[PDB]
Amino acid sequence: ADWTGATYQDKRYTNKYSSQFGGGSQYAYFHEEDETSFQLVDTARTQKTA
Amino acid sequence: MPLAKDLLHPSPEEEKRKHKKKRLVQSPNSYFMDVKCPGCYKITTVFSHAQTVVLCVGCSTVLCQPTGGKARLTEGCSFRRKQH
Amino acid sequence: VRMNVLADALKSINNAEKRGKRQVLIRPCSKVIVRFLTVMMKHGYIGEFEIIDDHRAGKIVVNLTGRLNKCGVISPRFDVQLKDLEKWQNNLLPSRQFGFIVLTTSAGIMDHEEARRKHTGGKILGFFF
Amino acid sequence: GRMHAPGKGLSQSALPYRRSVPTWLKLTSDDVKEQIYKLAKKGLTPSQIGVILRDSHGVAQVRFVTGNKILRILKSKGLAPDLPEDLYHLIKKAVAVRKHLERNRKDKDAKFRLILIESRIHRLARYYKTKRVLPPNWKYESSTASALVA
Amino acid sequence: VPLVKEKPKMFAKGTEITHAVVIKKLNEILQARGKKGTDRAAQIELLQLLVQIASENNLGEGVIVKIKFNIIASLYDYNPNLATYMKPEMWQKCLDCINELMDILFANPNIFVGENILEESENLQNVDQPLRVRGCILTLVERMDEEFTKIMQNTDPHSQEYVEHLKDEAQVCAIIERVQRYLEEKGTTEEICRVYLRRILHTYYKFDYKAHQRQLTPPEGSSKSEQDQAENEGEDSAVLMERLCKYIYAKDRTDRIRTCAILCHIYHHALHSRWYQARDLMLMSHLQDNIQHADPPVQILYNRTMVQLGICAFRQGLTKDAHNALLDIQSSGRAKELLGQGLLLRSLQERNQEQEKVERRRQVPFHLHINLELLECV
Amino acid sequence: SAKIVKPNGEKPDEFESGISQALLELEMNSDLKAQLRELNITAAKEIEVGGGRKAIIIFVPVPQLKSFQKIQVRLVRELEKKFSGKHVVFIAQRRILPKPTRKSRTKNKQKRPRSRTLTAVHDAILEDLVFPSEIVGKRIRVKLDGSRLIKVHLDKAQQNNVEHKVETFSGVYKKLTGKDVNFEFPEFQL
Repeated sequence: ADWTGATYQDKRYTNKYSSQFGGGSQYAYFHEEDETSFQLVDTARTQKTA
Repeated sequence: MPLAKDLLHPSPEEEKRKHKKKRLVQSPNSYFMDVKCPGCYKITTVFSHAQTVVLCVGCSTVLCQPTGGKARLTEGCSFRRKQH
Repeated sequence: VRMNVLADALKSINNAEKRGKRQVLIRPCSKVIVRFLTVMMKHGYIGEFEIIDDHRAGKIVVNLTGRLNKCGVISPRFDVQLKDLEKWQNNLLPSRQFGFIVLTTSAGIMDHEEARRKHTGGKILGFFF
Repeated sequence: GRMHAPGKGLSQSALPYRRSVPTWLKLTSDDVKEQIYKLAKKGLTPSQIGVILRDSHGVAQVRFVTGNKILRILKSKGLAPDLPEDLYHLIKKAVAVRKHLERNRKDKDAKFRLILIESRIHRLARYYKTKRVLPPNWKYESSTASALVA
Repeated sequence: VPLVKEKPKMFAKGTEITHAVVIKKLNEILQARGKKGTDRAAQIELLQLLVQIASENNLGEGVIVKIKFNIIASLYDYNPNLATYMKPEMWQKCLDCINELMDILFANPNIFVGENILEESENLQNVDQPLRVRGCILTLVERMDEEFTKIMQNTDPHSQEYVEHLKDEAQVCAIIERVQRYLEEKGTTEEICRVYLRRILHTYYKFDYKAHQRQLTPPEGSSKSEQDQAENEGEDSAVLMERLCKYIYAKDRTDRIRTCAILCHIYHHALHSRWYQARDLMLMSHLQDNIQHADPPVQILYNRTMVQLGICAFRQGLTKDAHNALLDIQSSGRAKELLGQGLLLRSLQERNQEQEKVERRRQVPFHLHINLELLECV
Repeated sequence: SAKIVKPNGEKPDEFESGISQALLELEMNSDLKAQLRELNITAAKEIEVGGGRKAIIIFVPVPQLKSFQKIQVRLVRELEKKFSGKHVVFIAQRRILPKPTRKSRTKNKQKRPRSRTLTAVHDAILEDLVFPSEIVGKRIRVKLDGSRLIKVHLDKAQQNNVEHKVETFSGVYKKLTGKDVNFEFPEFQL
């Protein structure tokens, strides 16, 4: 499970884990909430050394 | 004033930083927001200046706090406008 | 309050023209102000003007030139009967030759020069020159 | 500006030009109505009602998801109160002032402020009563103030 | 002198303590909840003193249940920041108030409790009708598990305090069992499937040493007590897991609860060396294609289940299938993040503080970690 | 039907009948019928532009107008190809009233509502033509010849929905009112 999309960018591995029957959706969870609306309000004085 | 300035078409925020009823068209300076933290796993929608405590149905039972203007949220992100 | 809208309006465009400006903002937009400025535009004292729309009452913006010297209001609104006319226009105008007293009649809002050809008296509103 | 203070000030709400839905929303006209009726049972008065919808529910206002105001909806049922909350809140204040005034007769400041709030009732009453929203025989007195606020 | 200093008496000396006056006072206190200027310590004490007065006057158990619900809900509201944990002194008082609420609710089978009861349907007084109390034990226990999870995200993993707060996990597991039995008799199928998921969530990672001890002693010959047999009829964690999961698969209307249940079921088979069952459930699910669109906490559960499948294949000597299952996770260089066990310090330089504060809340507690050195060694 | 689905508008007329027949046919067809629910028109009309092209007009009873606004794009897309070579727009028809303050005689019949007034209708008509932009602003300019040109500031999203209809919408309004309008997209969006 790669939330960053970085691990499978190589076209050689895109089909390595494709099921012969086509992956059914009966056990697939679909998130209906648009996570693009959630902003962590950093009450912004958090700091790190240069 | 340079005494010749345009007033038909104003700058995006250098002549829309003015008071909201001194603009050409009256706009609010407030917005909604779509939330959905964890303490209460539901897609809630809340107004920016809450004015009242917004309750939660999860483990938590508080989300907001009404101050003297906008409203201090909490430890839950959930942000959008959207559009307005 | 803002008892009379038209009376507050003209003083802005009067003040603005003196300082040297060519765009203004006048509110809150009465229909009465529109037909006034229409007549005042034909003769040539001001240019084309843009009516901004709001639900509240609107706002109007004007483009103007130095041709105008002063437009005033006369309030409260007296009647004229086309023999009272000559007495009014003497006091209110710099000359017989030019200057335009405005008024409203049942035949609509117009200058005094037009009203005399329709045989219509009515209620006087303002003037300009 | 202010009608019994010398002050002047702006803090008025300003509505957008638009007025669609806007798009993003739910609870068809009918859904909003039953959402309201529950609140009025609990003693939430029309001003409070619109707040508690606007803050935590998806409405912008209940005038663009209905063709009526918040008050007219309640009035069509017959469940509206017999006097406006505006009048009620004036009378509600002035009784406590009169209590404090009986407990302390040397608070001339309170006595002064009572004259304002008193006269402001009578002016408001003369709006409604001419418009046939109150009986044309109703008056404001100490006795009628006591009973009508309870 | 001015009277001092009895705590401000909730009722005047001479108001008769009627059920309607207690509900009116409860609603006055509840209308004070969440307001910017109320003390929250006083709100809990004022509700506890209202319990004492309700028990001194036997004013109907429906009122006692309604005020206990409001106490537990005010104990969660004590912390105004949903992202911080509860203090231990308030946590214990919450577990106590939940046990006392369950004791009263088990004594009285006649009471119906739920979200689906409107406030206008609150039968608090009529003995001839089912008592209907608006309050949901499930959403309070789901919130108890969220507060426990936050304690175990904010205590240090290497301090003795972690072992102390882990003792309370047994009380949490017992409360969830009490609430399971109660909802099997009275609950809706959508509340039952949610409690079954919470009971699964505290059992799927625990290795059943009792089932293993029962396999290490075959019953060759010593005679003791039929009483020691009734306490040995403790239903196997495996049979309980299979029953609860099969009920979810047959009754669940949500693809989420089903997806969490199948992943916990596969993890529990994999933990118990039952590789064939864990493999055949994983393949039958087709989650490999679909998990990319599931929520990140379900992706963390899937990644932990895939590591546990690789470790299960390794324990069965299937070195090739173990290597294949672990290859993508370890070759990423991001295994700690993909498993929800922390952030890598080398990525701290590239992220927004708000995203970091959301990723920190998505971390699993340390007692749910799979050692990264064990993963890399395997 | 196909001829009596245009009442108060005169049932016979060739072009209007040929619209109705294939219109209701689509609604009756099983290809789409899960969002089409056997509504009818009340008239129709075809009007040109100075762009050298024709465009069709669809009137509705107006309480039914609301339901048309539901689908409105899918439906119009299908009928853009089915009646092709012309542009397609919905509009609504009102029974506009003279004033009792006097343009025709009153009998103290009723008050005259201010949604049944003239000016409110000419505002409402504009709202439908460019409905998917959800009009952001309105401005007007007045000419030295006493003419008026009506600027309309539209939303800066949903641009290409209206951008190939942009001129042809203006010619519609001309025929209904008698007025000249222009459409613009503004400098900035708030």
